[PDB]
Amino acid sequence: HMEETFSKPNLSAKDLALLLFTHLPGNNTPFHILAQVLSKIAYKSGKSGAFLDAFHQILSEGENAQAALTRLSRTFDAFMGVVPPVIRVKNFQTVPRPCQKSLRAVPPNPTIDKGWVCVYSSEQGETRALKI
Amino acid sequence: LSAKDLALLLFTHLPGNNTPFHILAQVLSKIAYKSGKSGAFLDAFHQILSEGENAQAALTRLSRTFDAFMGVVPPVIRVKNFQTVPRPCQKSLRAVPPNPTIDKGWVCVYSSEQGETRALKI
Amino acid sequence: LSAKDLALLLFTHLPGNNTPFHILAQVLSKIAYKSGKSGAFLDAFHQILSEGENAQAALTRLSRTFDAFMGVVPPVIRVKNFQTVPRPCQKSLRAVPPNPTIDKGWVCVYSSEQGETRALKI
Amino acid sequence: LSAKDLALLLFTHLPGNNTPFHILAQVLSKIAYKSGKSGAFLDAFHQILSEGENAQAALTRLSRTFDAFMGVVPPVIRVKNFQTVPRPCQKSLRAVPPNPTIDKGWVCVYSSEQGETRALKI
RNA sequence: AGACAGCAUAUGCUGUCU
RNA sequence: AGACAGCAUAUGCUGUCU
Ligand SMILES: [Cl-]
Ligand SMILES: [Cl-]
Ligand SMILES: [Cl-]
Ligand SMILES: [Cl-]
Ligand SMILES: [Mg+2]
Ligand SMILES: [Mg+2]
Ligand SMILES: [Mg+2]
Ligand SMILES: [Mg+2]
Ligand SMILES: [Mg+2]
Ligand SMILES: [Mg+2]
Ligand SMILES: [Mg+2]
Ligand SMILES: [Mg+2]
Ligand SMILES: [Mg+2]
Ligand SMILES: [Mg+2]
Ligand SMILES: [Mg+2]
Repeated sequence: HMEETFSKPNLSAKDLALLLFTHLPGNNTPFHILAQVLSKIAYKSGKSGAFLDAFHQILSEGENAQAALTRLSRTFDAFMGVVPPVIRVKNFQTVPRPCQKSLRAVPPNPTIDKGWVCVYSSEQGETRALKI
Repeated sequence: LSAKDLALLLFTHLPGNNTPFHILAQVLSKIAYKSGKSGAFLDAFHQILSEGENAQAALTRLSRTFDAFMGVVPPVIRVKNFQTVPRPCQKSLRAVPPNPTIDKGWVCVYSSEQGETRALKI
Repeated sequence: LSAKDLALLLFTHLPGNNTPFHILAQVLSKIAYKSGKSGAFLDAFHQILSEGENAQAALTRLSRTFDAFMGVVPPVIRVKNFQTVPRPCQKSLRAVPPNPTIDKGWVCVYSSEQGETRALKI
Repeated sequence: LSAKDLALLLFTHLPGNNTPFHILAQVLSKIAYKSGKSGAFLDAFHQILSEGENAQAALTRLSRTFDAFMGVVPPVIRVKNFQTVPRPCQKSLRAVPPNPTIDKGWVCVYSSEQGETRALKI
């Protein structure tokens, strides 16, 4: 039982994002998208455990999960310089409703560490970036 | 004045029923009573109403500035499951963070019969 | 590119509608275009975005550093009364100082039917 | 110009309401008035604005440099308690230092009904 | 839906201290 | 550069009333 008590495996990107979702208010907000985006980059970087630990450390300072994710996007080394992923959509009406008003023209050189979550591209080759 | 008598006075100033603010008023009233600052708490609450702000603003202000409350951890409240949490409180439940305090808006920690927990956040 | 088309492009980078930054975009687009410096203004804007600053920061920076704006008096715009100013701008209205300029964050001077003036500040 | 009218004039240049700068504007207007220097005070304020400085910077500068304010003790303002202090000033209350003076950025000393003091600092 | 209220985040501008 | 503060905008969450 002691092995079972103390064993803490690294989480998959999907399990990581699900844990984050439990601390966030609402559903399909820009923070939910960021949680999925960051979880994927953290995982592929081999930093799933470090990222989750850093997330909890910020929370333990009294900050909520929204403040934690934006701080991590700013400071966590696996995110520095990283470009937001491009996501194909039929059109921009397809972007989750609570995200739509956070859409902006793509700047020339968008990065996660400046608050750019993802870039949506439509079937017409148009693009918008999701900004927190 | 008792913890329960205090809480009902506050209820007369709050819109609706069993909202997060109702729970907060109950949680604060108990802590205030136990610290012996039950009188001082109510006066502070009235003082703020006089200044033109409402009850919600009074409770959040007091929860952040009232001596008795600063640093205090939200209490654990047993429920059968999270759908027996009062309905106007259910969409304000989150995972419990490591160090919740009432002065940041954490009202209480609900624990289920499975030993799972959620925190009520204003 | 016309002043009008310049402002429409800048609007694609801006959050909200009719904010003080929308007004500033329109005011700077007109001044830039009249200076014959429309191409240079748009290039300097993009160059700033490309350094990682957002569009709001780029417009205030251009207002402070783009030669064609230094010491320029904000344009006077006639309005029925200050309730007619766009809602998101009304809280940013101040008494007109002596010697307002664009480079110090003064966007425009609203002039009411009754002859009073307020200046919009970013 | 009376202390009240002077403060009213200054208020038209300030953002928000009941900020520490509104309290300073009232404090300085009274001191200038009492010393027969309201005219010179208003002129010095306008002069600084006409250099492109904003109203907040003008008031902090005048508090430091205008002769009528040098070494003046901030006025003591009696209040029920510190919840009575305007909300935008509350986070700017500090312990009263040794020898508070207007020219070192201390605006006023609030004295609670229970004999405690805190000073408002810009 | 809207109005109001409370909470949070991001950005800009300003001021003070180190 | 950081800490803190003030003001504004934008967005999101929750509650009530209609
Ligand atoms: Cl219980
Ligand atoms: Cl005063
Ligand atoms: Cl007199
Ligand atoms: Cl007197
Ligand atoms: Mg299609
Ligand atoms: Mg009620
Ligand atoms: Mg919008
Ligand atoms: Mg008006
Ligand atoms: Mg004002
Ligand atoms: Mg929260
Ligand atoms: Mg500074
Ligand atoms: Mg210093
Ligand atoms: Mg020093
Ligand atoms: Mg809402
Ligand atoms: Mg709601």
